[PDB]
Amino acid sequence: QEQLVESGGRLVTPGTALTLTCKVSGFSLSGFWLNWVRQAPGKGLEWVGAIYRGSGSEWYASWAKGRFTISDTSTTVTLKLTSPTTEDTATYFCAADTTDNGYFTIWGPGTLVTVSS
Amino acid sequence: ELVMTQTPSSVSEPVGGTVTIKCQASQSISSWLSWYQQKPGQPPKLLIYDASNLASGVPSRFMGSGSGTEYTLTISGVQREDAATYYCLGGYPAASYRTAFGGGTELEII
Amino acid sequence: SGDSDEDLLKAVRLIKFLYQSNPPPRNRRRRWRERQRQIHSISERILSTYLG
Repeated sequence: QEQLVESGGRLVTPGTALTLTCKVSGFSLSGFWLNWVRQAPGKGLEWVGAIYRGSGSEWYASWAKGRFTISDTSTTVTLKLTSPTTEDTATYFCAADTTDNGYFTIWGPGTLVTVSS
Repeated sequence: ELVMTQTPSSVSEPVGGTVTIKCQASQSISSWLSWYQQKPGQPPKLLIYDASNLASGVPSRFMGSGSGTEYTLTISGVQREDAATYYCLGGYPAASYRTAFGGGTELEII
Repeated sequence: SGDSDEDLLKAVRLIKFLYQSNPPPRNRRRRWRERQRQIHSISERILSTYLG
């Protein structure tokens, strides 16, 4: 049934544009919020942003705006890191809201991004 | 804009004890509050939704409550498997103040 | 000013899209009503965040 798989996690030099993909499968729903959450090693969860899948409605955290672009595809949602820094080193998870009520019911296992000079 | 202040940072409780975890919202979020459990190497798991509703397949020992700006996660009879890190999530993506996670609570079991 | 102005416009456009995803159709009407009540409370709550 409902499944999320993130891919694209690599070791990158700071400023190297990188795209992560969230493969979206088994969702009966058409429109729903597909969220991006990051976790730096040994740190807490941080909300990056979300897109409401039926539309082109993108929403970003104050710190994320300009540095991250969420894009919707037919069977995928991507997160592009426009110009990463060492501070962007994290596991990136995609999380789906299945009700439109704000909470995350389905999560992907995560994809690790390392940013070193 | 929205800040979720989560307290305490760490808690140590023996088996069968009660754990109280608090989240304070910097803005009025109403029932836009959920609780998550995260264990090492795993993605987080939903515990509580709409501030006080128990999620599908979660032990009855996990309780959520909210009064105005203050939200509480209570674990009544703590078990060894409850050793994890806990997070609240407040707000909504399209709200003026966005959505935000609390800083988390690391629970250790004696 | 402009960031908040844009957000509010983006939020209303999103609210309209949600209403447009619930077009009117016994069991189907009960289902339709539940979903409208839900979109209404979400809209009311989203909008309140921009009203103070």
